[PDB]
Amino acid sequence: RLDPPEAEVQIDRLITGRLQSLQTYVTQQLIRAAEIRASANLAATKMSE
Amino acid sequence: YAWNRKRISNCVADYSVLYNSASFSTFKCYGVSPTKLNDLCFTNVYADS
Repeated sequence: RLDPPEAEVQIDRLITGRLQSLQTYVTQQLIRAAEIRASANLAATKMSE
Repeated sequence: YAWNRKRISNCVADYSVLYNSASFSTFKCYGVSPTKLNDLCFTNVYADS
């Protein structure tokens, strides 16, 4: 609907929003993975002992 | 206080003037780019004079 010089503003807005969403998702996944890893280590110890 | 408004629908409007006013190196429109105006579909159009 718009032309190169005008579209760029909306393009930038959407880019910022979606980048923030991805960053939040990745951080949450990292924390959850750390928790699950701790649980897995405990389970391995339980098996061995 | 009695500006006349006409309903335009089921139509092809006077796109010709601005469509042919394309070789001009300058364009004067802010709501939407003039060039794209002839590659879209509108539910309804209002004209006021």
